[PDB]
Amino acid sequence: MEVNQLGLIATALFVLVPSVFLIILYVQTESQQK
Amino acid sequence: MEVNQLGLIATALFVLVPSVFLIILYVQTESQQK
Amino acid sequence: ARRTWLGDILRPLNSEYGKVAPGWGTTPLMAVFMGLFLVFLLIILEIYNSTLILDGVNVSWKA
Amino acid sequence: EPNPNRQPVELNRTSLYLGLLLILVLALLFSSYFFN
Amino acid sequence: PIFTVRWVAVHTLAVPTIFFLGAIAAMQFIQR
Amino acid sequence: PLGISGTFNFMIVFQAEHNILMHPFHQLGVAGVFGGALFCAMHGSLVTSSLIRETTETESANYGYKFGQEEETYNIVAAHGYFGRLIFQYASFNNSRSLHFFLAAWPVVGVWFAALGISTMAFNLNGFNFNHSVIDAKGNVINTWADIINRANLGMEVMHERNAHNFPLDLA
Amino acid sequence: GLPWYRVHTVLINDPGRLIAAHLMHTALVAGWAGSMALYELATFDPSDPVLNPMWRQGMFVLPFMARLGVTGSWSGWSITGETGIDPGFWSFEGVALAHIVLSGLLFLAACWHWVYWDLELFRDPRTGEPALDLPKMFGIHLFLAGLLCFGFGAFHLTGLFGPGMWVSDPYGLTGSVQPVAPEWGPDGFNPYNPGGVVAHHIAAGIVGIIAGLFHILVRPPQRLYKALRMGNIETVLSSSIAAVFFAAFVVAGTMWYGSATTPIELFGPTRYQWDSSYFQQEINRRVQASLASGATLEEAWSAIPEKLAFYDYIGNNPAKGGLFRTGPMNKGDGIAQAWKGHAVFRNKEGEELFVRRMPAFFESFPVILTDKNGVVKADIPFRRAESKYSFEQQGVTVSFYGGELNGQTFTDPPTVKSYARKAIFGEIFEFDTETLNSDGIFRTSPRGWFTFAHAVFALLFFFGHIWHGARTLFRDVFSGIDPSPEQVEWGFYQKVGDVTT
Amino acid sequence: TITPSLKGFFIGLLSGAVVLGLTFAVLIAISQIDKVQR
Amino acid sequence: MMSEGGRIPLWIVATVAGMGVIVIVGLFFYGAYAGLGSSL
Amino acid sequence: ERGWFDILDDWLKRDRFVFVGWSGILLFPCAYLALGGWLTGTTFVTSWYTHGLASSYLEGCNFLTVAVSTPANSMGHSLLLLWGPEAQGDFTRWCQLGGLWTFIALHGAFGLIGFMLRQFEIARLVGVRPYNAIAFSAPIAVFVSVFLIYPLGQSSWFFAPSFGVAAIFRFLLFFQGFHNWTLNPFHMMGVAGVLGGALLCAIHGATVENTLFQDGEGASTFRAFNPTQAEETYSMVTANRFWSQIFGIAFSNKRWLHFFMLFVPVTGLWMSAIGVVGLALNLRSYDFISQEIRAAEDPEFETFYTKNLLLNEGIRAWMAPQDQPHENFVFPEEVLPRGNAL
Amino acid sequence: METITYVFIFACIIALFFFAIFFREPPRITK
Amino acid sequence: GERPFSDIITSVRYWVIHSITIPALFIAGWLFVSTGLAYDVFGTPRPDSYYAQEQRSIPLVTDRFEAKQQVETFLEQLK
Ligand code: CLA
Ligand code: CLA
Ligand code: CLA
Ligand code: CLA
Ligand code: CLA
Ligand SMILES: CC1=C(/C=C/C(C)=C/C=C/C(C)=C/C=C/C=C(C)/C=C/C=C(C)/C=C/C2=C(C)CCCC2(C)C)C(C)(C)CCC1
Ligand SMILES: CC1=C(/C=C/C(C)=C/C=C/C(C)=C/C=C/C=C(C)/C=C/C=C(C)/C=C/C2=C(C)CCCC2(C)C)C(C)(C)CCC1
Ligand SMILES: CC1=C(/C=C/C(C)=C/C=C/C(C)=C/C=C/C=C(C)/C=C/C=C(C)/C=C/C2=C(C)CCCC2(C)C)C(C)(C)CCC1
Ligand SMILES: CCCCCCCS[C@@H]1O[C@H](CO)[C@@H](O)[C@H](O)[C@H]1O
Ligand SMILES: [Ca+2]
Ligand SMILES: [Cl-]
Ligand SMILES: [Cl-]
Ligand SMILES: [Fe+2]
Ligand SMILES: [Mg+2]
Repeated sequence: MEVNQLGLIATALFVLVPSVFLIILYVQTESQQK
Repeated sequence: MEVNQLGLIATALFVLVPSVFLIILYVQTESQQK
Repeated sequence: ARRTWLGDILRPLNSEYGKVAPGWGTTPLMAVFMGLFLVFLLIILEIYNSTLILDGVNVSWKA
Repeated sequence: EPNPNRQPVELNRTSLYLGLLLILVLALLFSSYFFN
Repeated sequence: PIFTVRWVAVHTLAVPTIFFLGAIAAMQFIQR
Repeated sequence: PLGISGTFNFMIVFQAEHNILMHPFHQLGVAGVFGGALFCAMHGSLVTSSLIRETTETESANYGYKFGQEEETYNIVAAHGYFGRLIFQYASFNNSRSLHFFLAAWPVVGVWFAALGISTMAFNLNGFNFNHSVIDAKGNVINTWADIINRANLGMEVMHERNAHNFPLDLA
Repeated sequence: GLPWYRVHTVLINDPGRLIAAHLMHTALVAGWAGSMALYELATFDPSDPVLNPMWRQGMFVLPFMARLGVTGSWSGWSITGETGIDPGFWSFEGVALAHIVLSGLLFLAACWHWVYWDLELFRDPRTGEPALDLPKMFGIHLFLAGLLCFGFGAFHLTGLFGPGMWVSDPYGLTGSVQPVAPEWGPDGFNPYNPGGVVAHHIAAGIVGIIAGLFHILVRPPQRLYKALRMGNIETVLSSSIAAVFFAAFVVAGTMWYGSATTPIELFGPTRYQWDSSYFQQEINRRVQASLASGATLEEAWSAIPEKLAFYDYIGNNPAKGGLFRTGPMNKGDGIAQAWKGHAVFRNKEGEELFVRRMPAFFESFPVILTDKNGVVKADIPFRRAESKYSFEQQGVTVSFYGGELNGQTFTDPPTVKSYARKAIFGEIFEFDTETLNSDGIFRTSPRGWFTFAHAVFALLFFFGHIWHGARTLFRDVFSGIDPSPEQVEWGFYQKVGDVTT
Repeated sequence: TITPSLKGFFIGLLSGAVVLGLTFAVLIAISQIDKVQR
Repeated sequence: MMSEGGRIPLWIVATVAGMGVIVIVGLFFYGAYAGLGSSL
Repeated sequence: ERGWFDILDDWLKRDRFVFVGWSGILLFPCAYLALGGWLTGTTFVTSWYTHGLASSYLEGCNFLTVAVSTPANSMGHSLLLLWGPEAQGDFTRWCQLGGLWTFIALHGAFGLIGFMLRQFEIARLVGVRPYNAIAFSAPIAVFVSVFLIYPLGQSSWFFAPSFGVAAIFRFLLFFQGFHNWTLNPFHMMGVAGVLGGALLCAIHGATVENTLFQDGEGASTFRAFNPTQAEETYSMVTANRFWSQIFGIAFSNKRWLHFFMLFVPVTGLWMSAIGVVGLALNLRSYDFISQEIRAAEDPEFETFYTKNLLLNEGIRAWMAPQDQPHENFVFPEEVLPRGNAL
Repeated sequence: METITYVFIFACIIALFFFAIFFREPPRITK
Repeated sequence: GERPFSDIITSVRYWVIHSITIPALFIAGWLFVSTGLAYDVFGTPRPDSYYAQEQRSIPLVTDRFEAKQQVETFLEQLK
């Protein structure tokens, strides 16, 4: 199928950038003094 | 220039994935009871 | 620690940690197997390498 | 009851900077070959 | 005679070295 | 040129025009940078080998040194004990000042000679030329590896700046 | 806390979680295999095993499935080109699905083992400390390994209970999966003899069973237990990594040189077949035999199978690629369509001339034609002003025998020269360069990629062996050296590192 | 049949065994003479 | 012929040895220009 | 009462001028034979029958031009054992066939294994951590990939490096012309580690020598150090301040500094080895496809990348007939690529 | 797209130099 | 445990031994070349043994297993 060639990178970053934002915030919350 | 259409996604993920791994680790080190 | 049915069955197989035969035990026999292994590897290498050429052994796609 | 084999993990600031330098410089080197 | 590891080491190198240097010296007088 | 492939262009044309591989100052350069790298790895491994135990198993040993502490952080006697036995006793440094001087001097001198190689090939005093140096009883040339080098250099020579030369000799 | 490069050390003293990590690794590998196969099946064109076989298409797992007897698709085709087959469940798709399901079960098993790490099995009855009896584990695992090796050789490869393995003629024309009998004489050690693979597995399997029984029943000598630190699991990591880099070098080697386990219809021809003109010789043999039996030239060449001609072409040589030229071979020269036929070059005198072929080393190569005695008769000049051997001066023509162009003769010098440029690559093919937007630049086959990855990983695994061996043997000083100046200095001890001297 | 290269192989093996056998006999003999008191 | 060190001063050994080296290496250089390897 | 193995062990591990060890049993003979094989072949042995080359002092070569050359391409990857089927026990014929090449490669490989075992054995005896041995993995990776893996992927040992100064220079130029090896990012990482290592070597030795504490009255400052002193002989604090202010960053941790000195050149050599493993298969970074598509369509488009391939093409055409004599190349004058005039 | 990618990476590296120098972990004598 | 090289090499005993063995080995190596024996042990051509008088093609080995005979044959072709 003749898809937009930027579809892949747009989709990849759309997932990765905010997912990683959340993961960074979750992990440093867990590592805070129990 | 007729570059490989996967070169952009490859470079972006090459940068992003390990960099994010280090950022996760650094920020959760900083948030540890100092 | 948690006992289980399968864990109980397997117990004997993980019960002799640290146990040894006295001194050198079967080391000498092991040495001989190692030497024979070394010689076997040398033979298969030299056959592949055509350093050792044997009757009825044509090391080729073709016979 | 908790696993006593657990340990905290650390990456100090200098190691972050060293690491990001490694990653970005490797990307700067390899990206040409990726695009080809 | 009593030989040492050091003495053996020294002579495995030194002895051929001199022999070779004599060989090479002689080669400087070969003409085609 | 100020560029990665342009640097390689420079190097290849320089070989064609100066046979720099066969020049002893470039040879000293190589000894300086290979030697620099060998002694870098050497010194690093020797000091790392002999760090004094100051940390637990779950910690980086680097935490056993505090910036500005007075005491040395490794045992140079132990380092020397290892290296002196690796080669023989007197091949090893136990004066850290002599050691660090050598680490400075070896790559620095080598690289001075590399610089002077380029700076003297600049005035066309070029690498050793043993092209057809070996001749048989009749007069036939017996090639050596120098002559094979010379065939590679010719290829570079005849191809470079393919539109720039109108006359038979490349004189600069 | 732990630096990033040590995070996994938390498993050293935790057998249940180590198992969970191993299960997760195993789930990942099996998921990879299932995923890879499904992707290959989504991209593979099964319609031409002659000029578009798997190894032209960048297939990596498909040949491993074919090597052991999975040759069929549920959709009805086989890799040998058959229609109407029923492969049963064990088609390429069934194998993929089975690996995906395995992956999921392993994943669920990993979770269970992770949570229920504190099993009484993992503790020393006497000390209550986590304990694994590694010497006996080694016997158990070796014995199981022996059984499976034996069974694999005696049942699967023989066809006795299983499908056999891939075998072919010496020119890779008629490959298929067949039952293979063990070879028990010295030809069993011939890498190109598939019966030796069968006898290996039977014999090495029986030996693994016997030694595993030994290793189950007999304790290590105190001397070896101490020297090899057999209470330290990292000793096993060290020697297992060594065994694996040995195996990895071996498989890179037999992939590159060829063996009965690296058949050319699955992985492509080897570079040495081009080097030795192996296919050209057999082609010329056949053609000569036809001419001697009375054939015309047209008939002799027309009797050459297209598949045999295609092996005698450099775009199929695995030593003609590039590290960043990615994907299938079809992406470079194109999807091969048809043999054009054998080109015969002749000068104005009618003498037959031969194009000097490109050696694998050369990215480009001049066009030079010599008579049968090696004397140069024509070429394509670079400088023209002093040309003596031009196609135009020498009246060079080309005629084809066999293939698409059978019976045709070209005399227009640009055309004759274009075919001569193709002839440096061996036999001449028509390609579809449009379907994949092919760029004309050669790529390696799965033979090349496999060898590369395995030689590289084997070398890197040498570092891992050295590193873990050292950590095993110097565990006491891993955090640094003792905070006796007479043990490092000279003169004091007679024997190094011994205070009793 | 014992081909020329199999005889060659045996010559190579015997040679290596001799080199190793001589090396170890000599080293064992020397170490037994020349001993560390403790 | 005693085994005692110091009887032939180290400085003379080193001078004579070094002169020996200069001679042998100088002969090698002379040979670069005569006979084999001379290009003539 | 003590067993023979323990008695041999005692004797192997005696503190003597030249430490022996169990490792010595492998190292000494193999290292001696490798070095002695090289000296012997470069002094006395020709390359006429393998290469059509003179390669010994005896034939008139000098230190730069002598080599022990690889065997003829027709020998393939034969071990070329003295007692093997090629030489068949004949020492003279063995030399003429190139048997000293595999002699030296294989003894050199087993000798490198012995040297690294020695590094381990000594470290264990003296009680230091075995980083020096770990660092030596890099020379080993370079030797194995270049002298063994590389020719094993090619047609034969003929294409391995020959052991000699000029022969090695020829190997460099072959890799430029045929492999475009300078374009390879694995080579480039190797370059970075070797030049980076020489950088660290120089800068560290110079920094120590210029931040020394005054610990004596001499203008020559070497005497004012004692191996046993507890105190650092130079100021880490002043050195850190100097480099922080000159270069923006500085080491503050001495242990990290020394580990990094190991890491840099060791990692570089390992990365270069990987690239050579690719070149064994001709898996080069030879080209950039986008460059070639543009240049093919556009005869005014030129970069330093296309300029270098023209040099490579020269190298291959001009060197191949003498460098690969088994090919029997005859390239008529008219087919040789050449620019104008030259 | 390639030019953007190369300039982006380069720009990030320069940004890193700035943080590594001006926002380094400050060296402190344990005192 | 053993004497410093600097003691050994400054002693008369050392020089008495080595004033004879050093020249002896040097002269043995000289003669090894001057009598031509070096050529025959190693199989290195003399200046007059690279080519037969008229030919100009090199005696390259082309057959792995009778390379020994090929060399023997090339050597007979020099009259
Ligand atoms: C009749 C009984 C029988 C028969 C017919 C066979 C037949 C075979 N065996 Mg099996 N074997 C048997 C019994 C048998 N075996 C038994 C009882 C055991 C003991 C458990 C083994 C253990 C064994 C091993 C360990 C190997 C074989 C191999 C083979 C194959 C040799 C052909 C080949 O391709 O080698 C190719 C392999 C070699 C020529 C060996 C190379 C050795 C290297 C050079 C050692 C040095 C390695 C070092 C890491 C290299 C670093 C340097 C390098 C990078 C340059 C062939 C299938 C080999 C195989 O699997 O090949 C695919 C192999 O490695 N066998
Ligand atoms: C053993 C591993 C292996 C091998 C030999 C192959 C082989 C093949 N695959 Mg498969 N593959 C693999 C694993 C492998 N694959 C894995 C794990 C995946 C999931 C990602 C895939 C997914 C995949 C897809 C999606 C496709 C292939 C295709 C192919 C073919 C073309 C390969 C190619 O172009 O490579 C090109 C290889 C490179 C450009 C080399 C990369 C080198 C890296 C980037 C170096 C990094 C250096 C490092 C960062 C340095 C750090 C330094 C530091 C330590 C200091 C070939 C048959 C293609 C095909 O034709 O399918 C039909 C295809 O489309 N493969
Ligand atoms: C079966 C093989 C195997 C196993 C089980 C281990 C396991 C171990 N290693 Mg060893 N090692 C191996 C092979 C292996 N290694 C190899 C081949 C090398 C050379 C490359 C090493 C070199 C090595 C060093 C130098 C060190 C270890 C350390 C460790 C320990 C901590 C690992 C960790 O936390 O990393 C955590 C890793 C990460 C968080 C990220 C790694 C990211 C990598 C670099 C790139 C991504 C890889 C990709 C995801 C997976 C594809 C793999 C496939 C192609 C093989 C652990 C016991 C460390 C140690 O001893 O601790 C005390 C240590 O310092 N290993
Ligand atoms: C640089 C090479 C090298 C070095 C320094 C080491 C170092 C180490 N090894 Mg490893 N190893 C190596 C390569 C090496 N190894 C190779 C190639 C293999 C085969 C795959 C192994 C297999 C191995 C195992 C299985 C184990 C070690 C272990 C060890 C450790 C203890 C010492 C030891 O057992 O040495 C081993 C001795 C050698 C490598 C010397 C081998 C000398 C051979 C016998 C000479 C053969 C000559 C040959 C027949 C000539 C014919 C050639 C032919 C081509 C014609 C130490 C970390 C042990 C460990 O980690 O303990 C905690 C351990 O269990 N090694
Ligand atoms: C540790 C010392 C050591 C090692 C590891 C090597 C290793 C090697 N040598 Mg070197 N060598 C050495 C010391 C060593 N050598 C010394 C001291 C000398 C001078 C005497 C030589 C002189 C020499 C020559 C002249 C040549 C070699 C060659 C070789 C290679 C092939 C060896 C081989 O196939 O052996 C095979 C032998 C063994 C593997 C020994 C096996 C021992 C087993 C375990 C016991 C079997 C005994 C058995 C019961 C009795 C024999 C059976 C009977 C039928 C005869 C290999 C690289 C060859 C080479 O380099 O060619 C390119 C070659 O031509 N070596
Ligand atoms: C859960 C479950 C399930 C499901 C499952 C599944 C669905 C799975 C899947 C899985 C998968 C689907 C997986 C995958 C995997 C993959 C992987 C793991 C990959 C990897 C990769 C890598 C590692 C790479 C690397 C690289 C790169 C990237 C580049 C080049 C170089 C290299 C090669 C290195 C079921 C229902 C069954 C049931 C039970 C439960
Ligand atoms: C010791 C030593 C060494 C060695 C050295 C040497 C070997 C030296 C030599 C030296 C010498 C051997 C010197 C000489 C000198 C001389 C002189 C300085 C002279 C002068 C002269 C003159 C001035 C003259 C003049 C004249 C004229 C002008 C004219 C005519 C007359 C006459 C001749 C008089 C070494 C380094 C090893 C080490 C350390 C120590
Ligand atoms: C191969 C072989 C073998 C062995 C042999 C040997 C072991 C030999 C040795 C040899 C040797 C061991 C030789 C040596 C030589 C030496 C020389 C030839 C030297 C020279 C030197 C010089 C000339 C010096 C120079 C210089 C320098 C270096 C720097 C400073 C300055 C001067 C200039 C002084 C055997 C019988 C087992 C068997 C078969 C084969
Ligand atoms: C050098 C090869 C290494 C193999 C190690 C074998 C040493 S085993 C040998 O066995 C005897 C009987 O059990 C003991 O009495 C003796 O002390 C011991 O040296
Ligand atoms: Ca197109
Ligand atoms: Cl240019
Ligand atoms: Cl001009
Ligand atoms: Fe230092
Ligand atoms: Mg001369």
